[PDB]
Amino acid sequence: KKNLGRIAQIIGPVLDVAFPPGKMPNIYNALIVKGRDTAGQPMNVTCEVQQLLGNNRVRAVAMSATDGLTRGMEVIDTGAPLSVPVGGATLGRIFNVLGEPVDNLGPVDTRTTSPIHRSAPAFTQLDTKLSIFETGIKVVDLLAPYRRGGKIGLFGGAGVGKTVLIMELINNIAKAHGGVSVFGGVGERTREGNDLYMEMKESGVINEQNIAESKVALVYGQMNEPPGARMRVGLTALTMAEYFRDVNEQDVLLFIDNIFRFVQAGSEVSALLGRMPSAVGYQPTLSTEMGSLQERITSTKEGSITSIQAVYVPADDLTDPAPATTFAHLDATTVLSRGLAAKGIYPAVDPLDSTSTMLQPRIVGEEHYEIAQRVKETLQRYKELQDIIAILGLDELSEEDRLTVARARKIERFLSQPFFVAEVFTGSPGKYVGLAETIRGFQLILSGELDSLPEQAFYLVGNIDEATAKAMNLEMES
Amino acid sequence: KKNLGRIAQIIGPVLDVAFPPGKMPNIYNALIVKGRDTAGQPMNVTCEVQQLLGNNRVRAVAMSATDGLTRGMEVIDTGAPLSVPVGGATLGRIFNVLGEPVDNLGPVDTRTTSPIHRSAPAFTQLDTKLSIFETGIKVVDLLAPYRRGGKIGLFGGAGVGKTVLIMELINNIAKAHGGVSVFGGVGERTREGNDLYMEMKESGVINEQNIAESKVALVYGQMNEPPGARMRVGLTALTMAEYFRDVNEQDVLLFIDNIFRFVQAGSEVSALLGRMPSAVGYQPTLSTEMGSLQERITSTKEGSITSIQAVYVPADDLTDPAPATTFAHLDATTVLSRGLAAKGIYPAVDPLDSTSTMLQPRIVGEEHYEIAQRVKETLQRYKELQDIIAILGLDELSEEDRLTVARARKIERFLSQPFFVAEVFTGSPGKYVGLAETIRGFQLILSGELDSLPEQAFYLVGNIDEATAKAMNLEMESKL
Amino acid sequence: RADEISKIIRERIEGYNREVKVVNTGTVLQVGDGIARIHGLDEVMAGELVEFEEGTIGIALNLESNNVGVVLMGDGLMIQEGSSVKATGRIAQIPVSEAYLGRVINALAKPIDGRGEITASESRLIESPAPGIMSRRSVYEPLQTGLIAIDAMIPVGRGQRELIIGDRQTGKTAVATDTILNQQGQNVICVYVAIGQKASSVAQVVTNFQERGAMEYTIVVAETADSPATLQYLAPYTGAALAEYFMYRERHTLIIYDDLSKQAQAYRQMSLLLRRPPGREAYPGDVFYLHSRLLERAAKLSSLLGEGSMTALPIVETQAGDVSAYIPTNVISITDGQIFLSADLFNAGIRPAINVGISVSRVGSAAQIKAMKKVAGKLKLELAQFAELEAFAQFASDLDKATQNQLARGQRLRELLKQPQSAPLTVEEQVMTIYTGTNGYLDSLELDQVRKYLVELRTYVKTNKPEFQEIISSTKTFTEEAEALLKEAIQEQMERFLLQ
Amino acid sequence: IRADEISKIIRERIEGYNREVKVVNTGTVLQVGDGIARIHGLDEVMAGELVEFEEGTIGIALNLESNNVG
Amino acid sequence: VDSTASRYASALADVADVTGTLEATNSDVEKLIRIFSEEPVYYFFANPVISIDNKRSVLDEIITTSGLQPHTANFINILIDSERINLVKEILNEFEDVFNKITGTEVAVVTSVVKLENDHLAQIAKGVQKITGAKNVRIKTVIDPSLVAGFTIRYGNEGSKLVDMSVKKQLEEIAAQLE
Ligand SMILES: Nc1ncnc2c1ncn2[C@@H]1O[C@H](COP(=O)(O)OP(=O)(O)OP(=O)(O)O)[C@@H](O)[C@H]1O
Ligand SMILES: Nc1ncnc2c1ncn2[C@@H]1O[C@H](COP(=O)(O)OP(=O)(O)OP(=O)(O)O)[C@@H](O)[C@H]1O
Ligand SMILES: CC(C)C[C@@H]1NC(=O)[C@H](C)N(C)C(=O)CNC(=O)/C(=C/c2ccccc2)N(C)C1=O
Ligand SMILES: Nc1ncnc2c1ncn2[C@@H]1O[C@H](COP(=O)(O)OP(=O)(O)O)[C@@H](O)[C@H]1O
Repeated sequence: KKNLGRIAQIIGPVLDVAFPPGKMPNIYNALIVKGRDTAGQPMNVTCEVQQLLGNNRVRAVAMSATDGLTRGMEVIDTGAPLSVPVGGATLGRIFNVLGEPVDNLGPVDTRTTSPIHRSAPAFTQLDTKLSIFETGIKVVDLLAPYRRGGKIGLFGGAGVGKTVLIMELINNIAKAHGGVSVFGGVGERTREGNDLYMEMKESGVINEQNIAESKVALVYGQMNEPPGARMRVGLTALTMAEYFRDVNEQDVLLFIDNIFRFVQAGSEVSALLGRMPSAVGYQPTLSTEMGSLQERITSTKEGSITSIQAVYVPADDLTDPAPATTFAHLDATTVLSRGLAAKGIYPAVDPLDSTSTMLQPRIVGEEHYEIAQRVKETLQRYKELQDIIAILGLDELSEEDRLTVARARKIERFLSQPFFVAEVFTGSPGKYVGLAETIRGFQLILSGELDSLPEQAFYLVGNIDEATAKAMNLEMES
Repeated sequence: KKNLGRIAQIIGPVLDVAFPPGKMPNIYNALIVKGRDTAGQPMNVTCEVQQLLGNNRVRAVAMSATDGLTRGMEVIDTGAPLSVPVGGATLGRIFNVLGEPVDNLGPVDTRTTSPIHRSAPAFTQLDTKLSIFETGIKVVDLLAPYRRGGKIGLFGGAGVGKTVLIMELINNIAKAHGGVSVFGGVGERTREGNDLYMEMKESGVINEQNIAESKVALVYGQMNEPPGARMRVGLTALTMAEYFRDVNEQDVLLFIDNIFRFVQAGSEVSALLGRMPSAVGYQPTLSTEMGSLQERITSTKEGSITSIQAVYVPADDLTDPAPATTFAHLDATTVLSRGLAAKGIYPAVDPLDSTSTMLQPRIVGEEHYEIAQRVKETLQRYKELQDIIAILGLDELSEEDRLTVARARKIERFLSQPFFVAEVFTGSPGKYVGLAETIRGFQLILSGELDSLPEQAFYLVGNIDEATAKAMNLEMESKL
Repeated sequence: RADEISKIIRERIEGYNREVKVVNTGTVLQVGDGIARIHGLDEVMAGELVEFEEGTIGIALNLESNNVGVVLMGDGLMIQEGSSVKATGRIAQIPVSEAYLGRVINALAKPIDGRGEITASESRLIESPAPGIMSRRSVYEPLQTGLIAIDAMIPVGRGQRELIIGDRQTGKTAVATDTILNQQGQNVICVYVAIGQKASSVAQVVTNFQERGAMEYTIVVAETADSPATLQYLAPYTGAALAEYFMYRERHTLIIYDDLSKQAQAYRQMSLLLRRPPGREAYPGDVFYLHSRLLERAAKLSSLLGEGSMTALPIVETQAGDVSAYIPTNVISITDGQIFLSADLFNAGIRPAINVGISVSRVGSAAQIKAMKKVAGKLKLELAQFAELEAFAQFASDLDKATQNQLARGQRLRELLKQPQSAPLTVEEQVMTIYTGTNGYLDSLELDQVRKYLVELRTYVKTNKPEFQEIISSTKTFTEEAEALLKEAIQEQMERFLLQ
Repeated sequence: IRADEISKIIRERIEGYNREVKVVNTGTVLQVGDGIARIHGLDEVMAGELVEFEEGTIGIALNLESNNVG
Repeated sequence: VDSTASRYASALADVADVTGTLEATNSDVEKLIRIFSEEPVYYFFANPVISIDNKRSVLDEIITTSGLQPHTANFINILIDSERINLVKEILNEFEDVFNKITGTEVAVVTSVVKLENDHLAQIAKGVQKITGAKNVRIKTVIDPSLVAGFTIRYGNEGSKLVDMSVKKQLEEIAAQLE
């Protein structure tokens, strides 16, 4: 017999349940309220024990809606934490925060299931394999290279291009990805969810028939979900991905979009739970709540989880605590800017801010490293001269200053590249351009052989050859 | 003593002890908690009653570490505020918050003791003399003439040079001062205190050979100590110096460093005691705390306590409440600016922000006043012009505009000086510069005699003949 | 031999059956996220470890009137409400011995490398008093970092605190790692405490150390972002005690806290979970005491105490260069000088991005030798004044020749201080570099040939003349004889660089 | 864990509860620290009225609370 | 303990002490405990929707029928007056401890595998009195079959301190081997 208890408090997701004097549930145990909606029994109302408030009663947060729960509902204790289906049954399906298939298809097999609460992998089981990875995004391949096996962050505000950027990365990588991917949406648009699902179907990844072979598993908690859900859907996707890694010995991708809603859901839950608030509104346990998520994502000696996590930066403030604590955990960050996004230089990556840890010669080659340092130098010098030119104009600068400013204009426009997934907004066919052409093109721009070309020749092109061809067109149109 | 209390709540250095019904300690009285050393022997931890809080319970701040002190322990009620040994038994000796010797020497002669918490002198008791003394620093002795028998102030962030400035001032004033100096170390680094002590030994101030021949007494409230010691070491050293001025009726030097750490400790202890937090985090009892220090520190008819104390300024913001509060009590104030410190001009006394109350014609002489006013005028013209130049260019200024710019840069150089203790930092030897030499040099540099010398010849020079000789050296170095 | 060792174990068992003692045990009341209010337990100390039903250690911090606020050193999952918890009778003791050399360990001194337990007999407390005024002496030895900038202008000495403060990806971890790795021939004990950092980052660090050779004399006190707040809070103090064991026994030590802001963040978290009042910006009031109690234990002990040392080089992070923040100003107040690393200087090419204008060293020439002091006593003030002279002479159109030559020499000086990653410079190379720079020899050749000429000159003195290194090593003074040798060599190499 | 409830006042009320009688003639000092003192009794004291502590310390009755005079 | 329950309980105990009627009040407190255990009683007396007048009137009838010490009836009227009536059960709990600490009759709880004789009871009573210094020792008897073979006694103002030897032996001898 699972011990049975009643409910005492209901204040939103917070549910205080009274349990028999002897046998109380432990922390993070799945509580299932019986529930009584219109016609029948909605047993789906699922909680997790968060605290123990003395006098044989505990505090729970609801992964579902709470409206309609009256005092006196019977509650069972599962005895084990929340466990979700893992393995090959999950491939090609959409799940929940609860692991219930909302894919409008058959049920999922509960042979092998994994709890959402698992300790981080040990220190002996990690690896130190420094590994490069090209994306075809020029700025990503040059000024902040991405690390195979390590976490990557799309730091940006709202409406700047994190979703388009991550979708472009998905198209570039997860298609030819030899492993098995897991896409988890922690608090994003149901529209984006449906759009990604439709593309995964029509592109053939989620095979309509033969759902046994899809190499992709979706786990979605949208923005209309209660905070108890939007705080654990990330853990759900994480357990599926780490099952793939630890058991099936494969490399796994994990595009999370976006973990700031994880943090925000945590804050909304903690204010309800009654903890003293940390910096201005966030939970006290923000660093540990974030790290418990992050440190389970790192690659291990069997498989590798190369996760690409968009992060929403509030009010375009990098000083806010959730960016301030995510910047630490991520391996390579890519800072988007609303300014560049408005000036049209897409993708809106801030070149100097987006600093990787892999941009080291021992990893990337001396030529790559040297051209990256020279681009960073010249963009820094232009960033300095911006204050002067704002008031004065480029006319008042020295010969070398005006040289560096012209080169920096050409550089910051050549960094721009049209994407395949933005082809509906730009109308221009996206270009894929890797490192062999990236380094060469930038070598040329910083050598100054192409100094005769205008600026608009480098705007929205993939190769330096396409830039030169556009220049020849700009001189054909007299 | 007879009424024994019981430890009831220990939250860090903020303790709660209950007493028998009608025998309760008084506010500011001292309590001795019969602690336990790790080996089973007692380890006596002193406290001081802060707040009688009802039901025979009092909240006392522990002047020592609270770890290891279980609940229900024994506590006594001594019946007095924290008393400290005063008189000649303090000369040459390093102390604690409680007046204990910590230089590992003989135990002090307890015989004369005087309780820390005492009142300020009355209004009839104030000495109203107005006179400046010579400190040997150019910018000080010209623009912020310190007031002999008053209260001076050193404001600035960390690393800008107020501890080195206070060491320079100690060096210049301590031995020339015919009386006794006192140094209260409040919230400062242990290696700072040790270096000061080793310098006071090597310089022969304490005269270790014959103790009770020293002219110095040392109280150190270091930063490793709990908030109680950092609160009360200032008042300890003040009670010692107040005895020195009261009955030994001699001039005293009372260097304090750092004085901000006292208000720091009050702010740390406030919220846990039960007070509601005020603005940015300081205690509600901030103005009266600073009063209970400063107004106790004053010069009277009998003795004169000259107090050169250094105020830390958090993040160089003079709007911060504790620096804002000290300003009202400090007669002569000097503000260190990170610009001057970072550019390499040392000492980094920001001249236009630094003000004294002594810089008045009848007191400093008309020549000294006029030259101080002209220096401040040229520097203010320079700073009001500097950003316009930074945007426009330098050519487009008038003759007098470019002239005053050059002279003000040269004056900004000449207000620098090599310090006697800053040898390890500069490399040059320190120069004592007299007031006559300063006034003369600034008169010359302002009139434009030296209006062709290199500005760099005015950098780290004591006198003005040294600046001329350094111009000669650079002129020959260019010719080679 | 399975039975004979079991025979000794049984011979112990017949003598180890029960010990009589009044174990103070109480009932658990509230269990939430690492904090457990406990009933009973009225004769427990402050900071005394309790052991729960699960085996979970705690620390009795808040001895309230009714209950005992206890922080868990781990998870509170299996701790059942109402289950009993026993007090231990100790206050944060850690085992310590020489075996820790090379062993990455947890904050509880548990080997996370899996190479077996540590043979540690003697135990030292986690929290200890700081060395008194007479239990120290003035810092006079230098602690070589290998970097020309830190080793010349803002020196660090054996027994000095020195803060590495800066932004993200500005080289703070690299500065600390190079300062550690330069110690391979100076015989000091290294400690690298990692507070709330990536497990992968720690793995990279221990790999770098193990393959470069810096593990014969290094320990790694690491716990990651997953670890509990109280472990992230106890890691620096445990590293300090581990270092201080050596420090008292006539050793020189070097401890790095990378980083401290994560420790203060964990301590803020546990303070706010104990419902203590939050001060300014959710940090408690006693965070200054938190950092100062840890930092004031790095000192240079006197001759009577064996003249042991412990140089602490903590690392903090400022966000967007906001030094005005609470913990940045606290640490720049407590430490003995600071080294500011700027992303501006980083992007602009100046690597390592030491911003010496707002960097200081509160020991001065006493953290150098006589040779480096003779060659670079005035260099910091002259370089700051030249930073002004070069920053101000962008407004004037035409300059007089003296200022123009000073400006060119300052630019040569700025090209000298560039140091690559994982490259230490010895004291001989540092002295000869500062000499050949400051004395105006590089005033002729261009800013880009400066560095290659420097490399060629040091290679030249190494191949040709050993007595220069012999002098600066054995005598440690830039004598007239050593300067004569050096000037001969500089002239020869300048001619060779010309003809080539 | 309430102010004004000192477990001696409850004793005095247990003795003299019979009906709630005017107690303005008297007044006792419950809690005193950092320049203020919570005072029992004084049920007819005005706001701003000088209240004179024994030993000679004048005070002013600023905020009259439920059962205690701050 | 600073809890309002403990405050009121200590006040009532000091009243009974200065009268000399400590046991007479203690009996009435044993009676009031088993009064307020019945849920309609405590609920009627605690819920604020119920008029203070008829609250006190039912209180008067309970005073008359049950029979209470004068000051204890006065005090339950005080609770109804001052609205600590939610803390009634807690006050009747804390009164036991404040009475024990007034009297020196410290309660020590022994739990063995079975019941024990008066000889062992007097032995543990003498032990407790010699190690604590309490003027009296009253022993609670509770059975605990989870122990293997031994006796376990707790004592203290709360049951904090404790010596025990049944299974502690097994744990200490398995730990020194599985170290
Ligand atoms: N490569 C691109 N070309 C043109 N426009 C782009 C590109 N990338 C992003 N954008 C602009 O960015 C806007 C939305 O970007 P996106 O949704 O990717 O970021 P986001 O709004 O932060 O994502 P989310 O809100 O889902 O977190 C669109 O209006 C689009 O015009
Ligand atoms: N002396 C140097 N020369 C060249 N490059 C350097 C030097 N020091 C550091 N770097 C570069 O700086 C980058 C970041 O260094 P580091 O990891 O030390 O910064 P960090 O402060 O630790 O960053 P975080 O804030 O993420 O901890 C490295 O990729 C390294 O290549
Ligand atoms: C009018 C809507 C908001 C009804 C609420 N529903 C919710 O807010 C959502 C659906 N949640 C979290 C619930 O399940 C109910 N709890 C509440 O938060 C609320 C919040 C609420 C606060 C104040 C006024 C109305 C509602 N319930 C009362 C609700 O039933
Ligand atoms: N007169 C001076 N000349 C050169 N450097 C100085 C001078 N005064 C202070 N400094 C510099 O200030 C640094 C330490 O500042 P310090 O005085 O300790 O700050 P604080 O006064 O806030 O304690 C020293 O390293 C030293 O280089």
